[PDB]
Parts: sequence; structure tokens; C-alpha cells
Amino acid sequence: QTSVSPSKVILPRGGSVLVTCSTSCDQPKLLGIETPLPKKELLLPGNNRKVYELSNVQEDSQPMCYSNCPDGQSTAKTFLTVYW
Amino acid sequence: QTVASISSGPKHTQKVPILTANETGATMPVLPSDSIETRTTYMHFNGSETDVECFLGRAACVHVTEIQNKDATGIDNHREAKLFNDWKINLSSLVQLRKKLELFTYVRFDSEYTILATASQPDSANYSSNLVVQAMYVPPGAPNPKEWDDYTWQSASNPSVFFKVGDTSRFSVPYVGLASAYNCFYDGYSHDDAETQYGITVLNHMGSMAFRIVNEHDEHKTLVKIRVYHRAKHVEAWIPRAPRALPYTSIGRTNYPKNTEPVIKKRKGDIKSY
Amino acid sequence: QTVASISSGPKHTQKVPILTANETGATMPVLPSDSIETRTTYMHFNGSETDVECFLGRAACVHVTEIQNKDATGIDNHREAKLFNDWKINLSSLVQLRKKLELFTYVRFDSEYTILATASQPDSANYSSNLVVQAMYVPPGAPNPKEWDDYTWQSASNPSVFFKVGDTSRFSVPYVGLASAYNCFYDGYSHDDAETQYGITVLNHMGSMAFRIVNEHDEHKTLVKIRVYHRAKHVEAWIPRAPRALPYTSIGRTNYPKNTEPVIKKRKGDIKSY
Amino acid sequence: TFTVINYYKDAASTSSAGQSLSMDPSKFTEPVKDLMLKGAP
Amino acid sequence: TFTVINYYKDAASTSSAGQSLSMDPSKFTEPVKDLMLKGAP
Amino acid sequence: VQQITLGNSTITTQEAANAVVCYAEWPEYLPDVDASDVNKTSKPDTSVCRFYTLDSKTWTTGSKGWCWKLPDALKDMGVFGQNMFFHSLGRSGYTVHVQCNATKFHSGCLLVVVIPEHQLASHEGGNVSVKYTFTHPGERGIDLSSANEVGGPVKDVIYNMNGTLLGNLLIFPHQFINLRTNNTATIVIPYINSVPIDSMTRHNNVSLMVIPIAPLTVPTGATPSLPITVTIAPMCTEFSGIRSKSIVPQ
Amino acid sequence: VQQITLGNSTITTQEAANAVVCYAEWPEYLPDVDASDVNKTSKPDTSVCRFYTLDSKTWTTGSKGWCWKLPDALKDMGVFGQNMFFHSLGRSGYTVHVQCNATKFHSGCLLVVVIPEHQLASHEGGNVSVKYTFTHPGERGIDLSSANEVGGPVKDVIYNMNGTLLGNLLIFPHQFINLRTNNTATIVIPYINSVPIDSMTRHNNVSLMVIPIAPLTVPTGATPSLPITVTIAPMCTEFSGIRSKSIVPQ
Amino acid sequence: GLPTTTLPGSGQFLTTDDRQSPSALPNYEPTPRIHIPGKVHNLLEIIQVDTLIPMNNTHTKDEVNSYLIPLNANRQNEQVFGTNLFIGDGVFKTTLLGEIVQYYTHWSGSLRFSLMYTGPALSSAKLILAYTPPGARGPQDRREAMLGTHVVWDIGLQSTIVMTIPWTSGVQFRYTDPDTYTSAGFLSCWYQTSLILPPETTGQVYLLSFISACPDFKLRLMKDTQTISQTVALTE
Amino acid sequence: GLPTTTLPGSGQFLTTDDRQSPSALPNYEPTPRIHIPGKVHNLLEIIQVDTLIPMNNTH
Repeated sequence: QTSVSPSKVILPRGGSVLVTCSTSCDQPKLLGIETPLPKKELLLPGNNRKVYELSNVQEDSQPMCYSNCPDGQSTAKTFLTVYW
Repeated sequence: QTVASISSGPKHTQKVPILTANETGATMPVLPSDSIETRTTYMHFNGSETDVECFLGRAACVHVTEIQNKDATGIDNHREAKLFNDWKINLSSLVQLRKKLELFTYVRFDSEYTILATASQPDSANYSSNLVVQAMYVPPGAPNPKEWDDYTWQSASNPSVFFKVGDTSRFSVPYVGLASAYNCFYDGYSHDDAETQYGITVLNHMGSMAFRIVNEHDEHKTLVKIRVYHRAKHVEAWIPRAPRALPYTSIGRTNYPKNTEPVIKKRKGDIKSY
Repeated sequence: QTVASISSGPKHTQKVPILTANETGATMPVLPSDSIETRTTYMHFNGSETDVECFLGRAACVHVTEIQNKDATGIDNHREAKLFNDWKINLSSLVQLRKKLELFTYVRFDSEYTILATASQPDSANYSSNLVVQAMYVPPGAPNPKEWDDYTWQSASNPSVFFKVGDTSRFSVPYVGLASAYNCFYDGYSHDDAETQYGITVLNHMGSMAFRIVNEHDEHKTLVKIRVYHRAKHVEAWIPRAPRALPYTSIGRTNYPKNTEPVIKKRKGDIKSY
Repeated sequence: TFTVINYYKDAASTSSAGQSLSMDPSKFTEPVKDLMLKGAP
Repeated sequence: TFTVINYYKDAASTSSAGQSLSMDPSKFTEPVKDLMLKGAP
Repeated sequence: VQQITLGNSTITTQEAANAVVCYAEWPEYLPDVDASDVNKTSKPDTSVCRFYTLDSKTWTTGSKGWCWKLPDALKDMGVFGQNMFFHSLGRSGYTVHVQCNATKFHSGCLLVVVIPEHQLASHEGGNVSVKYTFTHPGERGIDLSSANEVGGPVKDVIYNMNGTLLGNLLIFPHQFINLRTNNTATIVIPYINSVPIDSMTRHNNVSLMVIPIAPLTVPTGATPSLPITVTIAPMCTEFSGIRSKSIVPQ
Repeated sequence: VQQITLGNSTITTQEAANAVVCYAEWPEYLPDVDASDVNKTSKPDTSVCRFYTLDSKTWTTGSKGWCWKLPDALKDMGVFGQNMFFHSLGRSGYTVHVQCNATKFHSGCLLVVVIPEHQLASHEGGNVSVKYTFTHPGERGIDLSSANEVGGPVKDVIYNMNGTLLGNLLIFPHQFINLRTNNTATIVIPYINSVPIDSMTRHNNVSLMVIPIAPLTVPTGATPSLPITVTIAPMCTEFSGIRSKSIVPQ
Repeated sequence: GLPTTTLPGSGQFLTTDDRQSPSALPNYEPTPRIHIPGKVHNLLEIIQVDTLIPMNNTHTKDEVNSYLIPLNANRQNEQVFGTNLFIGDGVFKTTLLGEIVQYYTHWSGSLRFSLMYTGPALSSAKLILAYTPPGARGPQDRREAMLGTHVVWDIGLQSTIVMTIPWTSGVQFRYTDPDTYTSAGFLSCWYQTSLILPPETTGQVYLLSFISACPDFKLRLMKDTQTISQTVALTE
Repeated sequence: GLPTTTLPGSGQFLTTDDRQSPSALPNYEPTPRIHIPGKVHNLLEIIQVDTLIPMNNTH
């Protein structure tokens, strides 16, 4: 099943956070994170895990990791909160 | 010779071809000969350059990545060190090509790839290395290499091309879509689920390319920039579409950024100005 | 067009094709048209990529060795110094290729070899040398060179190819087995003896390759990595076999390591889970 | 005036196909049909 | 649609042969014969 | 006059209703040469080939437009909806009949357009997706004049909800409902897809957009609205892979 | 019913015994076009073409299976064994008849499979070889349920003693002995080798494996065992290069 | 000299090009081809042979028991087994079909699923084997299962049922690796009536499940198999 | 060896040359072409369809 780390994070307004998407499938075809934030895929080897630096978080957002893996839930949402 | 215009004199026609009803959704082929007296001219023109094969059919740079040849001893993340790099093949990352392709809903083509490798040695170097690049086409969903000298590179099945830096490789890939054509637009989901991704689909998986420098390290670091050029050939296109007006924001989505600038130019003057 | 499925309606058959006896060891060709009402579809498919010629038929790296070009004055063991290296040809050292070949008992093919030489100069060097590699195919059982500049390299009979480092050589070797096909599996011995080796046989001797850098030494040391790529062509295969499930441990043996991990994945749930 | 030999066994390897002769825009410009002449199957 | 000239005298030098047309799995899937019809030599 | 009778349904039009057949292609059953799925298809009778009328929209002076997605809009329509839910695969054409009558004193122009693969844009930007519930609204469709929702599509009719300009939407099969000229529009849609048949639930083959281009101008003192009614009939519908009824969200 | 009479031997079966002919190829004498050895071959009479019964194995609830190698299992069988020892070269087909009868209350399923070039794995790993004495056991064969021996093969039936999974052994010519259905299995094996003829002593052409797949479940209070009997007849046997009798270990 | 223009890709080593090349052993005459039985022309020939499915893959180690589907007496309206139909994964990964399938990326066509009953001759059972095409969940009760493709199997003198899983898809090819869009559906088996054992017999009887390909099977895009791996070159 | 003379431009990558090239997926059989309506052969076919002009571009 698709997984996101962290499950939840509280971060300062405008800061960056690293969100990890992972699958149980070893070889997923689609794996990413859906978010309106500016993001940067960290150079990381492998197919079933990705890390994104979601930059300049301004509001409460719910970035969703997605995949095409058919085991379990193919999507996982994380909850970003801003404090200011 | 194909006639462009026929000779036509005064007309007191009761079958008015210039009065129609656009409410019907048809563009009736009204010609100059219908509203003005015309002479007879010839086309002298076949329209060879407007055929979809030519319109969508020259090589365009669709990916650029830099990889390095350096001492790999004592590095955990080779991908981060840019010892190798992989890329899920897509023709959406360059906007000129994307807009041209997005003029159609379904597109079917074979792919001709040209990979150009160019070396640079910014730091002090005594000479220019004779480096060899391995460009490995990995089939859709196949495992990408995880380290620079992983055994995935020695795959007995993945197509690989070895070429010198500074030179090019060229190889064609047939149309590899599951369906009869690529879905440049997909108004659906992979399955009936409340949270699943919209639009982006596995139907349009064209494969992936992994790149490394085969050579072991020299005393200096060499930076290699790999440019992948894609040329579509044997192109078939269906269902013309409204051209893209707004900037893109992501691959596989029709999203556009918030607060975009107006597309339609404002007139310098009123509606009567020329 | 070859028919994949024929139109078939309701069936009140007394010649039940779906009840059989697997005790007989035959896979009776029961089709979808036998158990469900079907429409008529066509294959649109020849199965060109499942032919053994294609399945076992692309170039794979089957050996990699590093040799050196350095001052050879005052060295007793040139082989240890990596001035040259030899290798008994075998397609068993890479597991992907081995498993594919081991899907069959007997295999007959001609060999197309591609040797890629790539140079590296890790230590301080003022320039990159223009080195030439000699890849010498030695027939089965023929003497391998014993030193870097031995007279064995000047053999008037051994096929040799000279090519620049950074470039490739390509040459085909016909099927060279004594028997009508290679024995990818051999359940026997070379002769009736109590202590003699099992399985590994001289029937499958494909030759050997020796490699050296022809150039005399420069002021610096150059490390050359030689990758041998084998491509089987004109492939004939007999007697399909159970695929390999466990890791390999040696060439020519079916041995697997002790305490290996289970092959069959365990179910996340009971036998009823989907 | 022009010559091509196919050097490879695959259709994907051939150069571009050229021009689609039979081009007709009525598919898009004149898609109107009277539905009272029973053109529907 | 396709052309090959043999440039070398050896059969081992030719490119791959292509596809074995006459493929039939009954060798492996239907190897059962009644031994009471005397099929044995 | 004109009359179209499908099954137990009939639409009469005192306008000389000229129909647009998208790309001059009539709906047709999947031929053998194009078929991949081997199961014998279920070709329903009068029970599905009939006009289903959706609930009417009100066209006001400031309404932006409406969007329906097929076959989603008919998922709850009599026998067709049931078959769409009970089968794994389905393909269908449509006869769309958009109706909007007024007097000779009204002015306004609707653009009725059918967009194959009308992938909607999200109003949030980046790579956010439009959620299933918003792209499968049902017979109510999407009202472009309402406000944005979390996970909903963008609703600026100028950009067709996809980043293309409205003026260019005439490249798709369309008809105008010009209140001075005509009160009905008829578009016959064939099955359009890269695959011969597909899942009717997770994929919307076409989108029907009814967009006011020339705004509604009612005569002085008149009620400032007109009802727009959409009537659809499945045509050459096929179903394959009957099984337990699918479970979709909402 | 069925009856096969070879020489002075006869096997009668009240089951409609259907025979598997490996790869739909009957045993045949070496044709001239394939022959390399020039000597006129010795084609024995009734003296060898006959059914030899091996000693019976006992099938218990916890037995893993048995493996015989041909022609090794027949090296001590009447005239065939002598000819196999006196000649330098030999090729032969086989008619294997595996017999296991029970009542309608027993359950269990044997997989009778013929593996050409069944190169056995050593249980020690690395590159250790299985010694001659273990791969040439004779009419007793290899019992997969016994313990490992120094120089013996590995005996985990799940991996076929060669590193392949048991489930996949159906790619080879096989028959099941399903106690509810049948009590006998018949496989006709042709000569299979990369060479037209070979030394019968140092090389085993085929391996016969009888493996319990569905375990033996005897009725309540019944003796928890069944005998399994293997009967083999050489077919189209040829010998070449007669000389002094070979000396093999054990 | 014939004027020529070298094109891009000149001097490249593409591992799949398959051109003529000079022979290192000119005039060599290879051993003549003798008749060897069981010649394989195409891999589509061998995938059509049934091999056992480790359907009961609930054990910590690999055992023969992994291939035995337990059947219990006096079970009513109950499920025997259920699996998804990702043929290049799960219970199918190790079968011959799955192994050959993992060497390719795309697959199309119908599958042949077989069950062999191994219980005593004096037992009786009616089972219903159901194929649920994609789009619906794995059936959780027999009623749900019997709305799709199914076969009611009466165990008797013919101990083997052969149900075909018809190619049931919109898209013409499915991915051999598990994917939501190209999901192939579900396979389940249920007790139609029940299993009845004769007196003097007790315990579990077993089914053997086999998988194979129908002659309409297709495999397209070659890839490496993830079944076997190596980190070091092997030697003799 | 056929005597040849390499011309200028040898080894150049011209982005519009359109020559034959070796296939990376030999023997691959692409999905058959099904009938999809609205096939576009030439762009001169689609420019003949009327689209609205933003003539009142004064906003």
C-alpha cells in the first residue's frame, strides 16, 4: 500500500518540509505526490520510494502521495500545518 | 495542377452561398468565387509541410541531465552524487512540443531518439577523458539502477547503447502504448476510488532511460551533460483540440497557474481601431 | 488474420470439454469459447518476440576484467600485475542469461562477441594514452599466454582482434561444440570413476579469451576495463525445463546455497484473501 | 528521383512515411447530416 | 520492405534468422497417445 | 417539423432540427476486427435506447455555463444505469438534444459543444487532481458559475476548465442555440476512445458543455431566466463482463 | 482393459491405461543420417525388450519421493545389464510403468515425471559434486526422505534436487497417479541426448521421479502405507563397441 | 571512393542491433544437427503447458503443502480460495506461466485454470469456480461470486475441471507487473453444495490448482526478470 | 572493403534529417490500429473550421 512520511508535520510559515512517498510494490509505474506547493524530487535511487522537498508552505495543505500499486490504498495523505 | 480559384463573373444567384447558419456547427466551404468575381488560379502547392508527419516530426530536446565521472569510493547515494541518472520518458516537459502534441487528443507514433553527450571539466584537469556513456532504455515498470555499478546495467534484456562523449547515439523505439494510441488527454482514473489521481495514467508510459559514465574514475572530475532528442515518426493523430493558451504546471495535467496573465492581447484603441 | 476467438453461443454439450483428467499429463486446449459465450476476435499478433531467437538473442555482458598498461620491468607474475588476463568463455557467470538459457536442456547457437574497452587513469597523468587492446580467442585447450609479451600473442593460428581503447570490436564465432548441441545440463561424468567431477563437462567448452594492452608503458599507469558482450544468434533450443528458483553458487553446477530464503511469497492473509 | 532500401527488419526503423494524400476536411467542417433521411444504423 | 546481402562467406556471420513459422505446442501439451492403436514401431 | 422516436420515447421539434454527427461518424457496434475482449457483448433493447431527460438548468443573465460528462450523467437513468454498474466494460454513442425556447424578443446564444477526453484542470495549480466526486457529478453536472471546492475543477469558462480559450472550442463538434434562430441543438456522438471498449465508471468518454456566449437579454419587465433542458439517448450501446454491481464513491 | 506384451513379459491393466509419449516422439533406432559411430549396432531381441520390475517402495504419509536414473536402474537386469556393461556405446528408449493401487477410501496423488539430464545438486553448496555412487544407485534409486550423505545429492523435493520448484515439474513428460482415478502411470521415453549414442555407464539420459504431491491419507484404522512398484522395458535399444566388460565403482 | 556521409549513432554499440559480423573461425564446419525431441520454437508453445499453482502460500517456508488447497467436509456456502489475477505476481510468480511472463512487460489473452481433486473416490463435492472481471472487488460471498463468469464443478469420475479466464479488458494489453488500471480481476472458488467424505475417512482432502495460457496468449516487451539476482560474478 | 570517401557533415546531428535507425525493441509488435473517428492527416484540414475571433479585445 502507498505510504507517506511524515504522517503529519507542523512547520513554520513559508518553510520547507521533506515528504517521503513509498509503496509496498517494488516496481511502481506511477509514484509521486500531489500538491499545489513548489516541490523538488530529491535525487534518490530506487523505484518504490521518493522524497520531495515541499518548499514555501503558506497554508494548511494535505499533500497526497499517489501510486498505481494495487495493493491496499493506492493514495496516502499527509497533513501540513503552519504556525505564525 | 489543382485549381485554387475558378473564373467567375457577375452572379445574380438565388442560392445565396454567403448567407448561412453557423448555428448548425458546419463550416460551409464558401470560396472567393462566391462573393467576388474571380480569375482562374492554380495552387502549385501540395501541403507537404502541414501533414501531421511533418508538423509533429522533427527532433526536439525532451530531456537534459548532467552526470559525473568521479571517484565513487565512499558514497552512499550515487544518484545524489550524479554518478547516474534515470528519467521516465515523456514528451510533455518541453512546452513547444507539448502544445503541438496537445493539438490532438490521441497520437500514435514511433520514437527516434538521439542522445548527445558533451563533456566539461570545470575544475583543474590535465586532459580531456575519453569517456563512454551507457544509455539504458528500461521497459515500463522495470527496475532502474540503484547505484553506478549496479548489476541492473548488465541487464540481459534492457536495450543499451554505448557511445563516446561528444558523439551521438541514435535508436528507434516502436510505439509501445498498450492502447491503440497514446492518450494525450485522459478524463478518468485508474479505478473507481475517491482519492485516486486524475488524468495522469499508465497508458502513456513510454519507458525510461538511465544514464551513467561507464569509465572508472580519473584523477579529475568530468561533468557530462546528456541531451535526449526525440523525433516522432509514422505519426497518426486523431480528434483536433483547442490549442493550449495558458502555461503548464505539471506533466499529465491540464492545470494552469493561478493569477496568470491575460492571453488575448488588449487593443491599442477601441474596437474600431486598425 | 488469425482468429483468436470464434463466436460461440449457448451450448448444451454432452462432450464436456471442461471436464478432463490431468492425471494423463496432457494440457487439453480448452478455449474461452468452451466455457463462455464468446464473440469473434482476431489475434493481430505473430509472436515474433517470444521466438527463442529473440528471447535468448540480445547482447549481454558476460565477462568484465581490468587490465593495466604499466612499466613491466621487474615483474615476475604479469597475470597478477593485471598486465593481461584470460577467461574461459562461458555464459553462466551472469545469472539473468544463465536462467534464460537454463530454461532449456540443449541449446545450439553461434556467438557474436562485442568487446568494449574503457580506459581510466586514477593516478596523476598528463594525458590520456592512445592504447590498443589485443583480444585473442584461444581455441579450447590451447595454451594461454603466460606473460604480457609472450610469443603466444603472436600465434599464427589464434584469432586476434586489435582495437583502440574506448572503441569496440565485433566478431562472430560459430557453434564450436563437439556434440550437436551444448549441454546446459549434464547428468554424468567424463568417465566411470568414483571421485570424478559431476555435471561440469568439456562438451560445453566454447573457447577462451586473452586480453592485453599492446602498447608499451607510458610514464603513468592506465587502467583498462574490458567488457565482453555475447549475443547468441541462429539459436536452437530443445527440451523445456523448470525455471531456476534458487540462487546459483558455481558455474556448471545446479547447486544452491544452504539456508536460502523461501522463493514462494507468503500470502498477506489466508488462502481466501485477494 | 528518389530511392530507399530498408536496412532493418522492423517497421519502426524506417524513415518517416511522407504525406497522407487523401486529405478531406469535411469530417470537421461539414459534420451536419439530416437525421430524417435515417442515416443512423 | 527489407533487404539483406551476405557480406561474409560464413553462415555464422549472418544476422539472426528471424521467426520459426511452424510453431506447435502439442509436442508438450498433448503428448498422450493410446498405446493400443500400436503407434510404437 | 421533426420527430425522433426511440423505444417508448419521442422528441418532436417544430424547428427543422439539423443534427451534428461528430466527425461525420455514426455510432456503431464494435466490429470484430477491432475487438479485443472475447466475451459476447450485451446489446440492450428499447430498454436503454431511449431519451433520458436530465433536470433543467436555469439560464440567467450572469450564468457561466454547465458541463455534463458522459456516461456519468446517465448512471442513474433507468436500465442503462443498472447495466453500466453491473458490467465491467461498456461503449456507447449518444444523441444529445439540448432544448431552450424563448420569444422573438429574447436574445442570447448558447454554445453546445461535445469535448472528447475533456480532462479538467484543478483550480489549485501545481499537480493537484480533480477528485472523482467532482468529475462524476451525475445528472446535475458541473455548474461553472458556482464557487470552487477543495478537489474540484477550475470554473473559468474563458479557459474551458482546461487551459484552452473558449473561442477555439468550435474545433469540437458543436451547435449554437441562437434564440432568434433555433431553440434546440442535436449532436450525435459516436464512441471515441483509444481502446475499443472501456470501463464506463472510471472514465468519461465525452463532456457536454452548454455555454452562454451571447448573454441572455430578456425583454423589459420579463423574468430574467430561461430553462435549459438536456435530453440524451444512448445509441449502439454495448456491455461486456457482467458481474457483481460496482461500488463507486457517491 | 489393456495388455502390453513384450518378449516373455506382460502387464495387464484394468484401468484404461493412457500412455504419455515424451514430446510425442516414439523411441527409434538411430538413423543413418544422424549416425557418427561406424560400427554396426547390436539390436537385441526379446532378451532385453521386456518388462523389468524394480523392488517396490513403500509410500507412507510422510514420504518425500523417490528418484531413479536410467539406464542405471537396469544395469543389473538380466541380459540388458550385461550388454550395457560389455559395450562401449548404447542408446535406448523406455516404457516406464508405475503401479500403485489402493481402495476408494484412500486419497493421495503421485507425480510421475521423467526429467532428461536431471543434473542433481549437492547439499554442501559451493561447487561440490555429487559422487558417482549416489547418482548411480541402481534399482534402489534415491529416496528423497532419507538423510544427506557426504557426496550425495540434496534431498529437498520442493526444489527437485536441482534448484527448480516442484510445481513447475509439469513442463517435463509426466503423469499423475491419483488414487481416486488411476493406479498406474505409463510414460514412453525416447532416447534424448545431444549426441546420437553415448556411454550408458557414465551418463544417465533421464531420471524418473515419483513424488507424492497430495499426501497419502489412508482410511481410519488402515495400515498407513502403500507400495509403489516401477516396471521398465527398454525400447529400441542399440549397443555398439563390444569389448571387455566395463568396471564401474559399486 | 563512393562519397558517404556518416550519420549520428556511428560507432555506437547498441545491444540489440543484430547485424552481420566477420567470423573469427573462417571455414569452420560445425557438428551436424541431429534430431533431438522436444524442440522449442516459441515460448508461447511452452506457456500453454499446465503447471501447479502454489495457491496455499500461507506457510513460512516453501513446502509441497503450498500446492495443496485444503477442502473441509460439511462446509456450506463457503469459500475455498480466492486470489487476484496478477499473473506475474503473488501465487503466480513462481509458476511456469508467471516465470515466462516476468520476462515481458505486456500480456494479453486468456488463461486456463484447472483444479484436480485428490480426495477419496467415495467422496462427493460440487464447487463453483468464479472469475470476477475487473472493476468489482473480490467477491466476499458466493452470491456475489456467481454473478460473474463461473463454472459449477461436480466432482466425480472426471476429477479435473478446466475453467478458462476469458480475456476481459478494454485496453488491448495489460502490464505483467501489478497495476490498478490494467487489473485483471479476481479468481475465487466456493462450495456449491458441500464436501461429503465416506465413513472411515476424516481430515482434509486437497485440490491441486494448475495455470496455463490459452493459444490466444500474447507477450510483447522484453524485460529482465526480478526472480533471480546476483551481486558477484560466478566461477567454476 | 568498398572504397569510400566521407563527406563534410559526417558525424553531424541535424535535427531534421529523418533517416533509418536501428530499433531498440526488435521483433516488437505494436497494438493494432483500431478505428478512431476524427483522424487528422493535414493541418490544412482543421484550419478550415471556423472559430470565434476575440474581436472586442478592449477588456
